[PDB]
Amino acid sequence: QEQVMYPRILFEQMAQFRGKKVTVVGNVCNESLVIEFGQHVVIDNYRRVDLNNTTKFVEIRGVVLNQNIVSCEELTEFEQKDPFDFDTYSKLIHLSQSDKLSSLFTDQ
Amino acid sequence: QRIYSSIEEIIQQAQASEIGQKKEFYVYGNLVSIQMKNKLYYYRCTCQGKSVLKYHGDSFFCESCQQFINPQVHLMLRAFVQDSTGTIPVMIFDQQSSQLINQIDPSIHVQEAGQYVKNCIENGQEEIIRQLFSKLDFARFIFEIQFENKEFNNEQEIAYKVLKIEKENIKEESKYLLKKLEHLINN
Amino acid sequence: ELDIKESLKLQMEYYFCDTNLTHDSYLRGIISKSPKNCVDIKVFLKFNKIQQILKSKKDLIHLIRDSLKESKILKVKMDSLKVKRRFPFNLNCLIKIINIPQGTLKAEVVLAVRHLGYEFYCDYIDGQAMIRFQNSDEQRLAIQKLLNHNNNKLQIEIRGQICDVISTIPEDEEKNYWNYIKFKKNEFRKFFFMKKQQK
Amino acid sequence: QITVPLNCFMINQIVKAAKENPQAHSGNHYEWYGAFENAIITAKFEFLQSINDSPKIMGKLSDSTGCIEVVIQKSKMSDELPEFVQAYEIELQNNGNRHKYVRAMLKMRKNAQIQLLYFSIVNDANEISRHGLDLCLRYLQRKHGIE
Amino acid sequence: KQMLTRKEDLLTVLKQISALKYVSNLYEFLLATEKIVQTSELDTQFQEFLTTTIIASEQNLVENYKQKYNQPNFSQLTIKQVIDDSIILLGNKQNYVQQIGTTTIGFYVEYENINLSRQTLYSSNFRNLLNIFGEEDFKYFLIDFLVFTKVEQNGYLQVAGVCLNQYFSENQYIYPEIQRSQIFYCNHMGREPGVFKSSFFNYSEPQTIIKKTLLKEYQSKNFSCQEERDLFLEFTEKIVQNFHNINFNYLLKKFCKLPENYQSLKSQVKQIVQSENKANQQSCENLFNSLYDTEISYKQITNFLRQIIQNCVPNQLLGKKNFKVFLEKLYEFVQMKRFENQKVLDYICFMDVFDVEWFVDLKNQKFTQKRKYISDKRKILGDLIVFIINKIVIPVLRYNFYITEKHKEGSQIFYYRKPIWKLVSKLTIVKLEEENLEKVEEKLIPEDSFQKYPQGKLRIIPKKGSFRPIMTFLRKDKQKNIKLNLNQILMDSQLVFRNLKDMLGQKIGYSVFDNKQISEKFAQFIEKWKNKGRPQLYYVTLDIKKCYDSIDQMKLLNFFNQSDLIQDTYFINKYLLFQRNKRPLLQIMDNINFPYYFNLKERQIAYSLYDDDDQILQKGFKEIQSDDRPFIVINQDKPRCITKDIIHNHLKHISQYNVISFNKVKFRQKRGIPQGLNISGVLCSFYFGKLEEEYTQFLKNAEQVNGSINLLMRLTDDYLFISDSQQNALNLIVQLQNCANNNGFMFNDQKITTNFQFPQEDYNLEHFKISVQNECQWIGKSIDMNTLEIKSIQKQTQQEINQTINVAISIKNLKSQLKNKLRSLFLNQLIDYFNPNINSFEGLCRQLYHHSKATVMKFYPFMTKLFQIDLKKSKQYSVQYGKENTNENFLKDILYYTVEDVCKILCYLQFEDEINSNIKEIFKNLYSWIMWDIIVSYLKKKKQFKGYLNKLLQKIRKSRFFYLKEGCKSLQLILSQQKYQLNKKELEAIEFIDLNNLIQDIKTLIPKISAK
Amino acid sequence: MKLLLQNQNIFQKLKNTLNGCIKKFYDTYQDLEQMQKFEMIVEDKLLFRYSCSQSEMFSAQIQAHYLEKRVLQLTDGNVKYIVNFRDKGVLDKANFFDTPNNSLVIIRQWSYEIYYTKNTFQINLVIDEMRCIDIITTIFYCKLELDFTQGIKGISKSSSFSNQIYEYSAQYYKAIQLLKKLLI
RNA sequence: CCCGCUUAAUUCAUUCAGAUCUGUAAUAGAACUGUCAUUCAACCCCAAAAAUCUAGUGCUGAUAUAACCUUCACCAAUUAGGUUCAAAUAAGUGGUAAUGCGGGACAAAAGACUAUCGACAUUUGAUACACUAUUUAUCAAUGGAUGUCUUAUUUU
DNA sequence: GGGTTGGGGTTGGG
Ligand SMILES: [Zn+2]
Repeated sequence: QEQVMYPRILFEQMAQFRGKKVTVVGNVCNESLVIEFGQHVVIDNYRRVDLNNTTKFVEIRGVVLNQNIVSCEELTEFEQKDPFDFDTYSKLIHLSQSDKLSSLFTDQ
Repeated sequence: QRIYSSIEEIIQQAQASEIGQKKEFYVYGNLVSIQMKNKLYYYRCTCQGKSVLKYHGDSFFCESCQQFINPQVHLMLRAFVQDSTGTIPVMIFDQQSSQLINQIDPSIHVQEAGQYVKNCIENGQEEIIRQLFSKLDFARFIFEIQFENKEFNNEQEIAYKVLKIEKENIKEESKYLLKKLEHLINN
Repeated sequence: ELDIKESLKLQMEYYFCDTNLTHDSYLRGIISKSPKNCVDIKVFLKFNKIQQILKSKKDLIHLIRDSLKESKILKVKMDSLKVKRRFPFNLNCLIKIINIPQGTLKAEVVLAVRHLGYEFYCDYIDGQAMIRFQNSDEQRLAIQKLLNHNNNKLQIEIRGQICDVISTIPEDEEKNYWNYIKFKKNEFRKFFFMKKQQK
Repeated sequence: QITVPLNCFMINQIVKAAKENPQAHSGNHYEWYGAFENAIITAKFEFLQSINDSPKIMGKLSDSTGCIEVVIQKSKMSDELPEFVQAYEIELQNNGNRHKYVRAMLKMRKNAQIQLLYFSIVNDANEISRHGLDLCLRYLQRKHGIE
Repeated sequence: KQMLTRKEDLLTVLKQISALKYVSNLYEFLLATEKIVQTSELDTQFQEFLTTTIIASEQNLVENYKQKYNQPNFSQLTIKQVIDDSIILLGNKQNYVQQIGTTTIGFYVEYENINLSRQTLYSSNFRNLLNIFGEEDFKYFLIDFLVFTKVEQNGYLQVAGVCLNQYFSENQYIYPEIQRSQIFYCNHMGREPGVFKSSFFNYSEPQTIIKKTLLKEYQSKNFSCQEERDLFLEFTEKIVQNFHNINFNYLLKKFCKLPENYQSLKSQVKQIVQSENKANQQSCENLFNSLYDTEISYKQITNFLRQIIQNCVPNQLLGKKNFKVFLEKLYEFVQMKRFENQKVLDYICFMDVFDVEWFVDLKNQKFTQKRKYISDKRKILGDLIVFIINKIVIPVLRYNFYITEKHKEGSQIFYYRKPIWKLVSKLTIVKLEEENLEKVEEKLIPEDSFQKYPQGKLRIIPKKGSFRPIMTFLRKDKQKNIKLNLNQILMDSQLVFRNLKDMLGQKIGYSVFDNKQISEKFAQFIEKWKNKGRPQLYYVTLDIKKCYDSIDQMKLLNFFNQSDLIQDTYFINKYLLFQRNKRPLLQIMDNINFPYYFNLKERQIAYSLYDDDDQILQKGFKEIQSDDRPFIVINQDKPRCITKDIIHNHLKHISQYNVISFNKVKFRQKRGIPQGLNISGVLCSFYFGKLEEEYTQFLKNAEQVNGSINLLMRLTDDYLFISDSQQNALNLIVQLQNCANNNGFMFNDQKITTNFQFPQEDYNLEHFKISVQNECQWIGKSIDMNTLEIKSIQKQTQQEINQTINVAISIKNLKSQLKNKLRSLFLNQLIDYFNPNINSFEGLCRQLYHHSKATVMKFYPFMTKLFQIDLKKSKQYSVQYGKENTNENFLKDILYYTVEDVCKILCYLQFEDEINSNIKEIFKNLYSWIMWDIIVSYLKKKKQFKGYLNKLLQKIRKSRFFYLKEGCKSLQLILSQQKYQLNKKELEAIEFIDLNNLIQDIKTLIPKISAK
Repeated sequence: MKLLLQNQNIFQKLKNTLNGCIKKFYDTYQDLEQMQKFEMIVEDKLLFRYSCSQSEMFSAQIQAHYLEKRVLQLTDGNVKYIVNFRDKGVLDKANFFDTPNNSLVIIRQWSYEIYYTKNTFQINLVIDEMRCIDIITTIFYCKLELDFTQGIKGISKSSSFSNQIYEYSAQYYKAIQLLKKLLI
């Protein structure tokens, strides 16, 4: 119907795009939704308290602003009772960026 | 630490084995389609009674012990362990099957399983057992699958058996796939 | 002998005539209680004067059988043992249970005590169960277990509940209960008198 | 006829190429380094209230690459819903309409819609990395099996 | 009334079953749901497939399948994919026809076997049907409905739905069983009399070792307290000690003693064994008769058992009266036939529980709950009785005696002393090791066969002047991995040979195998005989002697290798069949399932891969029906393969290296094939059909060369040749004797039961002994050479009839058992030769008369056994028949209803459907009257029936007479209404009714019927 | 199901038909007019087509077909065969239920055909009539096979691994030896 | 016909296998020891019937030329004589069981019992416990039940 | 560590 692409990137690659539709995932930072990645934290637009209580992990689809701030268009949470691995996720993202496999995730 | 292998490698290394070889592997499969056209249990004494003297009127008397025994029910299921590579028909014995039945319904005890199944069947309540077995479809697990290249009625045949049925852990399966794919790209 | 068998048949006919078994009616019991009115000869040997004709029981059996085949009032066939005629020729302790669940049937309370194994008479009314015995020894023999010494409390199990009981009823109540058993026992008498008077 | 894990963009490209080049074998099987019929995918399932559709209940699987539209089925003798979707309705009513990722096995044939055979709710982000890695691995396995 | 019709439509029959709410053909279902319209076009083939296919449904579902106009029905899928989706929709349910020979795994269904009905589901008709339905409705039509598709003139095949064979299917106590069958065939004999050395009387012998060897009785679950266990152990020790004080020699000498001249017989047998040269022959007959004339009578062994029990078991163990009753019933236990037996209730229900003194109760229920006490103590008394019998009476008989039945006596039982039977065994070994058997050393047998096939065993049945051997192959070698007896190994070859047998009726000889074929041949011959004008007839009868031992293995294997009726490869398919029984349609209580109408039978068949005209590859079955009534077939997923080479190997083995054991010494045949194998019955007929075909060329053309009819039939042994020209019979005897001389067999006893006489010198037939009779007495039949009508031969005395009936009565389901027994005992042999083409009307009446007179005597023991139990104590029958004289009403009910059913079946057998109904009614009443007259006249003299039942039976018979007369009196008016035109058979029926004057009474007919 | 196809003893059928082929061949061509013998040996033209009898009707399961090189692959438990078929009519006549692959066929009639090739002979196998009897889907892992489209190497391969293949390869070699010795 | 007691003595024979002894012309005789057996015993072919049997009659006016009834063992077959929808007196055949001792007075139309028993005895319904052909208990209803005497003599 | 499927019933021809 309507193809709204939303690739995934690491934290450093956020500084490489500087404005584009992407999807980034992170764990909530406990004290205007704000979540820590990986120690570097990122800030967002969603109402921090508005999300459900049990949810500990989040993934957002939206456009990245200048840096460290991202407007969230799509918000996903789940009660992840297990420690979210990160290095495997970074490997998966890098393989998505690989030339040998780029023809699978995104067009061109 | 263990070394895993998919269903394709198992089926391959099984169809290239001579009579008398046994082997075990570990798979990140999932179980499906517990068959039900056979009988779902058998009888056995406590002292490893090979043959149990059958009687009428539900009387029972073992021979490896030679005392009037309360008959014991060991339920044995048959199902299919599959993956993103293949499928294999396996047989599940008393302990594993009881573990499964208990995981799907914690009310029934790991030792009450066979009696529960037999009473439901003989009473005339199979629909409940059918739905209970249906609730296990596509349940992810970690299997220890054993295969043996035996021969029955002078006919060569391969048989697969399941030894350990454990809950799954995505954090390790992910690392397994990652290291395998790294090896695959590196060559 | 020939004369012996003749006299035997004659005496058996004189004592077999239904007129004798009617005026005396002695052999009437043997005739009736017989299977098919065919009495045996083993009852003839117990006679008094028949032995006087004796002057090997089967020998005398066959002799009487011959003396009867020569006769016609009686009958004998197949030289059998039995004989028959050829004509019909007809013509100080009692206690009380209490605290019973009200409305409970008589069966429960009566069987819980019949477990004793000895008879008794019980009258149930809402809790009050007046029980009486016919033997005095059974009271002391039964109180050894019905009065459970584990608790030393007079308790009986009925319908899933504990019920109390007393070991001795008052003496004035005992005399009144004796007079009440007389009332009901003499009530049988007035019943039967009315039954005799209705006509 | 074996299951293959892939993402929404791959479904879109496959169906596009199938509808563009009908000069293939006259069989319902698609063609992606082989003849596949089933698919496995983890994605954001959410209902799609269509217009006057009694037997079918259109769905949708958003994802970080594209977006597809699946169809569910319902029992004929009793106009109710399957188990795996009734559980999802219950869980969505509980949390207050917060759509979660699910892992779905679905059968796709050509010149017809894409049914959804089964799905299960997921509550662990490692499933996402597992699915991506499964996709890449099986793709490489099929490609090097073609050569 | 609800008679039996000869033609029925499956649609009509299905409408009667109450479980099915809606049944119809597929065409009307498609017109109802508006999937098509009569204004549309359909080719003739597809429209006929829509008209004949029948569908059924347990709920009225025409509404749910109504045409929804939301989307047109354009299908892009195949048929396999739709069927796969349906089977997936089924899920875990495990009984559906479209699910045979396949397994569902996940969302993928796989096929693993040969369901021969898939051809029907994946044909073009079902493709067009899917086009008509559309997928989303086809997927559920294959589940909600039962679809039978006609594939044969009347036979339907079920291709989708629930399997019909699924409609054909708190606890209590069950007393043990007395293993009587253990007493019969024991060939052992020890030095000193008694019981086996393995019995508990002789085990290593202290009550402790007794507890050790009686570990099955000392710890039963019926003994309340350990006190009772020890109390009973004491009695067992006293039993053992009393047993060790018996000298069996004196006991055997007292009651059942050897003959006075036993030493003479021992010397004669030893002499016959010693002499290497062949001894005399008639002396051997006299010796066998002198040996068989030494059987112990029933009273003699009964006294023996009573006397051995009286001083072996304490009196109070059972009670003073219980012991007496037990000793009294022991006789009945002795004199029962082979397949009869006693139940523990027979003893229990006549014993008392409060007579056993050593019983005890933990709770004192002897007064509170007396009934529960009686139950709990019966559960012990029954085990006591089973112990006594199965541990004292059975081993003593099995050890000291040999118990078996005579050849001609039937099922009666005979007891022989042990030494006498050892002598008979020796003499038989001698008389048998000279002709065909011979001893053998396991050296000569090849080891491949030795490890493949199992062995057999030998039994001997005493015969008038000789013996009768029997070979049994039931054993299997547990060791060496042989899990099937020899018959179970030859089953497949037997299937192939049955397929062969279906072709020997007219191709390579003159063989018959069943009464249907014989009756058909007789019908044809009677037709030709009536055509020619009923000339005089002659016949001849003769039979081979020991056929199975007269066939040469070489000629048999040669005839096998060079036959073309036996293909090279066969496939075996297994299926199952629902056929129509004899229950008439119940004109329309609301609980009538399938088994009320259909009989289930599981069958197998072997077909050939050729393009045979039977086209079994399409259907999967081969059923030859006798009427136009439907039947359903469903295939199964159990195919096999058989090859001519494997059958060749089996034949070579069983014809060369067949070794059988006896008394732990082995024997092996020298010529012939072993009788006792499933395969031999057809092999003998084939081998002899070849030979007789070689020598009977003149019969092939003697029907037109000179115009002479002649029938020649043969079972496995017996010949029968009816003809019109004596010269043909003479030529037949000459050719048969010539063939016998040429091939090495001879006819039994040289007894030729002919009809004429002739000089036996002009044909070198002096050694035969012709016997002249005027009625063909073939196998249990009496063909009358003046009217050529057939009927059976019945016994004449109550004893001869009783010798072959085994009563077995159980209080559980009397009502069904007795009715079925009467139904069978009537329809056993009468059903085949009741053909209206063979016999005339009077012939049929006479046949029914004599057969009923025989079957009443056959049934009588069942009634006398029924009266031995009072039913008033059983609520199940007293609630339904009353509390006084319940047996009388019960017996009257079962008699009446079975006689009515039999009359209906006879009317079904005699007439067609086109006949008027009043004729059928008159003949039904006539047969009912005949049967009831026989019954009443046979029972009016007995004692158990004399009082009150005879009144009921007389009333019923008088009623049947009145109804017959009334029907016969109204038929005249109904016919004189002129609305009906009579065919020839109805005119014949009318002629028979008016000739015998059935208006007044039956007096004119009984002379023509009771005359023998 | 594996045993049902196993019991057919296909190798006996192949041996008998091969025997009949060579027998009738050197029976019908004993003229030995060397001019006609040179005329007969032409490349890519069938020298002799022997139809099979009616007793050699075996069944098998189709595992893979190829329409351009008209190749068929069948199997039965242990062994699998690679053969040819005459034309597309062979397929279209046998009423397949769904598809050529994964279906149980019975061969009503097949035939041997002899070709002359480079420096040697070659004997092929051609299936002429089939019929689909049922569908079966059970991947059989056949250890060994024989190819009737690769000359002698197609059969002699895996000869050591089974007695029956050994005997059939021996008979095939004897047949081609007699063939090349008769005409040449 | 019912009830209680009782019913006897050495071997009629010793298959198969093993180990001893005695004389020999091939045999014989003496005495001893182990013992159902592939843990199981049951022959096969073909053909006939098959309700989960509380579910089923035109529940039945006929042919005194008919149907019943009559015998001291018992039963099952053969002949004589009576009766009018049921009642009592016979005669030839064939088979089966047979030690002895002891008992077999209510027979009844009532009368008398104030003897008895709320512990009498039936009959029904209800409730328990049982059921494969149980010999019970309590309640209600009901009135009769029991032991003795009178119409009575071992030629019984 | 399991595995045709063990039956129940017993008439009449051979
Ligand atoms: Zn044990």
